[PDB]
Amino acid sequence: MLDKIVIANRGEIALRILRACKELGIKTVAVHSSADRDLKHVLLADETVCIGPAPSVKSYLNIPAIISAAEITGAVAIHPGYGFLSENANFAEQVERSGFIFIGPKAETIRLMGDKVSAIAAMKKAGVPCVPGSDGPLGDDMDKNRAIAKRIGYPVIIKASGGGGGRGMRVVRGDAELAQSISMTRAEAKAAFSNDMVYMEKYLENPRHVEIQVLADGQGNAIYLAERDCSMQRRHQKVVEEAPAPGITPELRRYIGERCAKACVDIGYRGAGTFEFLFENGEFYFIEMNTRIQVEHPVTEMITGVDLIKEQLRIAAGQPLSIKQEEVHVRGHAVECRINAEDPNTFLPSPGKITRFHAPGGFGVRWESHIYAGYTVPPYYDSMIGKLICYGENRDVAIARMKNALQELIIDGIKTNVDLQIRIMNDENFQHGGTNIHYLEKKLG
Ligand SMILES: Nc1ncc(C(=O)N(Cc2ccccc2)Cc2ccccc2)o1
Ligand SMILES: [Cl-]
Repeated sequence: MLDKIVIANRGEIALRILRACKELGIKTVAVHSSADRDLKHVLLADETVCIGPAPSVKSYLNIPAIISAAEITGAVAIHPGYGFLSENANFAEQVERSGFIFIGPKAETIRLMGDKVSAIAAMKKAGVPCVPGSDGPLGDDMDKNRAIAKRIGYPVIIKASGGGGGRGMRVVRGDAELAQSISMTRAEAKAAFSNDMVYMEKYLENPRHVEIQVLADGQGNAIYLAERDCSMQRRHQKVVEEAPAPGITPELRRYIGERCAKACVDIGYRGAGTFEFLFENGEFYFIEMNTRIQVEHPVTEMITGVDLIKEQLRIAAGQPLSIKQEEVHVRGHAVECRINAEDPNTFLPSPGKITRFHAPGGFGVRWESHIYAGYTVPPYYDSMIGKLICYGENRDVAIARMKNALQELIIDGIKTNVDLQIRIMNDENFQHGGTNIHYLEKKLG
């Protein structure tokens, strides 16, 4: 087992990782900004290192500082969590070049998945179903581009290769808008990603967002751990996630899961990863892969019993997966509600000091958060301050438990989305299940 690791993150995920480390007897180093001295996981860590002032650029994105902290403490590995540097291939490369273990895939794999065009080509080659599309970057020849659009059939969508997570894309419904749409997506991609490469896909009007969790070790084992529906979202920000995905049969699960695990083997994948699909009219279409552990991982843990962070750490130490595919069984149902410090009317971040706090409890209730009474939510970081995950023997029990748990949750002193989450749990279409990626925005409007 890894002797000591740096937790190169903050907030709830840093605490999640610290818990996994403690369970495994791994020493912890909490690197933190000067604004984050009183984070729960910082206070629980074996060693702490202040790596910079509040703004992320000089702390949680500060590569030299994070690597120096690993050097000075005698740490052997760095877990990037999610966000920040978790999908930064150059960081992963520098970490490994510096002699430390990066808890993630090989840097080349991170780079591959960060290049949406090359990722699609790799997945398509491996036998994973992808969205009908250009199968390559679009050039400047608008006769050729119209031809590609005709072949796919309108509506189409132009996406940035260096983009992802719903960012850097626009829908085109005919020839008249194609040139300008490509031109604009390209300009925006160059500005945001210093990469003006773009591609085309068939636009799917009302899909669900369904993603498959995988784990792969360095011994050649690769497994899938069912799926998550993350369709309840607002402006490419997930709000509620659940597992398994309603209406997905064990036969479909098996079909798509096996293809994802096959692709892992083909590409030499290692660690945790997520294959994102659009799911419409009973069909899966791969859009992108994430190499990090994600915010929504806990719902998968609840329905499979696999501790995904512990598996990450085991894999990095050179241990094989703790479970075989024939041992993975979907049992019950789990729902996650993200808890955000945000104003209900503007949806802008609402930082400040928490004056009263109470967490829910009971059977099937899991609360993932660093917050406590008297804790100040800083303005410098993301608005998500916690995750409430409820598990049941079925979806209706999970939802019932979530409603009860949301009613117990007290967070005074700041504005939160608890009321919104209660409305979602009480929503009759959500209660039916299978609502699409556009539902929440329509409901709110
Ligand atoms: N081929 C294709 N059709 C649609 C999409 C898409 O990626 N998105 C982005 C997205 C996916 C999942 C959750 C939230 C957003 C759907 C989309 C794209 C552009 C405008 C509205 C929705 O891709
Ligand atoms: Cl994530």
